[PDB]
Amino acid sequence: KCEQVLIEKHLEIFHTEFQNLLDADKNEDLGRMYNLVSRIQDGLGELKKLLETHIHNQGLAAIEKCGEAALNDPKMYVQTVLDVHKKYNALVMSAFNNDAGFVAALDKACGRFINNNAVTKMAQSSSKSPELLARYCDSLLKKELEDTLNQVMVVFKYIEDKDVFQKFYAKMLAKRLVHQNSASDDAEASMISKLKQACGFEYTSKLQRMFQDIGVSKDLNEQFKKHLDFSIQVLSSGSWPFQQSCTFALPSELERSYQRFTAFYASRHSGRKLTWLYQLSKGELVTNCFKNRYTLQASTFQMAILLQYNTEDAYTVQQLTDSTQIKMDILAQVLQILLKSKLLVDENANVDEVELKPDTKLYLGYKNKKLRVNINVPMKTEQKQEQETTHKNIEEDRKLLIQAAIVRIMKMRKVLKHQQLLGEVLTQLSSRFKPRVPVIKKCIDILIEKEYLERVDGEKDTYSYLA
Amino acid sequence: SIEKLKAQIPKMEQELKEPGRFKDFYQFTFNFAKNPGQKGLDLEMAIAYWNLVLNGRFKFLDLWNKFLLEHHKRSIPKDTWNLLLDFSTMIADDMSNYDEEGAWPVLIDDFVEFARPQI
Amino acid sequence: KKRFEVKKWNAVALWAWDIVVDNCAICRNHIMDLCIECQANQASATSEECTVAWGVCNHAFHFHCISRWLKTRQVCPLDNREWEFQKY
Ligand SMILES: [Zn+2]
Ligand SMILES: [Zn+2]
Ligand SMILES: [Zn+2]
Repeated sequence: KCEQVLIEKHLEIFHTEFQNLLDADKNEDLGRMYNLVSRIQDGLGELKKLLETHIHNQGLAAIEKCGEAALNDPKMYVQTVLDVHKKYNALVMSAFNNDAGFVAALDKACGRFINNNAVTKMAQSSSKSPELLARYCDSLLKKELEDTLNQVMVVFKYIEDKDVFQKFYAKMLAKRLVHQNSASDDAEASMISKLKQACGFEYTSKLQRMFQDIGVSKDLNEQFKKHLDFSIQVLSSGSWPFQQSCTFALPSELERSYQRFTAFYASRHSGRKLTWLYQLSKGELVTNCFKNRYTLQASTFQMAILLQYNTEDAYTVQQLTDSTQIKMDILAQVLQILLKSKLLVDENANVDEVELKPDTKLYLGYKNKKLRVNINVPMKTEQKQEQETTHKNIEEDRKLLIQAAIVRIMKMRKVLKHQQLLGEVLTQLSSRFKPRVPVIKKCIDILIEKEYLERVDGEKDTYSYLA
Repeated sequence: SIEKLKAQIPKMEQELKEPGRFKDFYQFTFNFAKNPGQKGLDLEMAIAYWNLVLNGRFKFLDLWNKFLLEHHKRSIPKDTWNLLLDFSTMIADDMSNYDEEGAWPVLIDDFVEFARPQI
Repeated sequence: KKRFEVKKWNAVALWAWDIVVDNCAICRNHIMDLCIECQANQASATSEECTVAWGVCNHAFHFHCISRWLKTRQVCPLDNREWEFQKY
């Protein structure tokens, strides 16, 4: 009776207070509220829904506060998500005694406001969050820290599009393995174990193949140096996401090594050759004709362009094209990179804004505080095009996986309806992503065209499998 | 006889228009009008046969014909042709019974979506 | 007019079987070109998906060709063992 008189008759007022207690952090008041309301039968649903709505609104406001900056700054987005998530997790653990309903509501709200936000609307796609998470992971891994990794892992399970994150992480791991700039192998091993716990065995086996290729390359390099400064890495084309390079002319000074190693491979392996990549190849060169001795770290294209100035004086862009054989866009980007650093320069402010046409040059001053200098920088517009290509590959792979899943489903069941194939396809791929019906439908017509499925004459809504 | 050939046209024109046999004729038209070297019928040829065969029977033949000209600049597959007649048979003036998640090709549903606002 | 010398060089190369990289084993057409059945029919939605398919044995084949081969036989033609898709 008393609980009815004291608590039940004023519950509405309690609700009016609840939102207020959510505006100003008062853990003790919330705990007292939960303890008193817990006596009332099925009286916690309104509190649960109010808490979920408040969490969603606060998360949306926090994401919108840092708009226009989190698009190219993943770290800010991850930190904004993580602080809110940890604050509400601590609040649920303390005030609400880790109730199942409260944690379920928190998970629902987090899944709601993580996939969709102002950043998602600006990017016009829901795949931006996994890309930002992968970028943050790569930045953390590339050159006390396991807590952040665990936080990222516990946040990642709320992502409904895991294929994009997996592909981006694999690509970044391949890039970090090709160039030897890693903070520690122990962190990589811990990340591999965490992904093994989270993801499947095949995804980690791909990375294990990558590590095995790296080890084989190291062993081949040590065998080469025993047989004989030149360092090369040999990787399988079918287990790495790199693409073939464009046409390029090998510099004469670098020819000597090229003939020596290749024949060695022909001595060790018969029936295979090597397709050299130049965009991912870098080196160091030394110049002694300046005021002070200098050493510069450059790429293959930059080194070739520089070695074209040895023995000549001013060149014009038509020449640098017909001798080195570099495409107009790549050559223009490399020339712009070289310019923005004062090494090849009629004195123009808009080096950033310049239009380059075939007309022009080494500038012999070039002082700098540091003895050794890194002029290798990422291209201006390579990242955006790479992201678009990765996204397109993701969509094509999604279509291929749906086309293969339908085929493998239509072999256990000779005949199947149209409302039982779609549910099976959705539930089979639900671990990775949720395909849309028109995407699943567009694959069915392709399979029927390729003589994989047949519509029975008597019923247009029931497919069958033919050999 | 020559008189038999002359009199053939009225009777089998009358008989072919009945359902069932007309289904077989419509199915046979795809293979008859298609070159053996290509599985897909050309756009212009398909439009010509749509005009010739479905004259008057299709309620929205004039509207359907103007489609797939500035948008679908590709050949027509065999499955769309087979289901076009069923779609025409089942369709109504209001076009409110159509379903976007059914067993219809991606062309029929997009045509329905395009033609929905204008009515 | 300047003097430049290189101290070290780092290069990355990819290895593949030369017997099949130039042209597919199933069809003698170029690997970068369209397949045999994708050339006769060139106005369909199946002609915009003919790409390269790779396996564990680093064997490159056309996706349609390997898919058709894996409809009655489950072995890679050149090495005679189970074929598993690796990348597209
Ligand atoms: Zn093909
Ligand atoms: Zn082929
Ligand atoms: Zn093989």
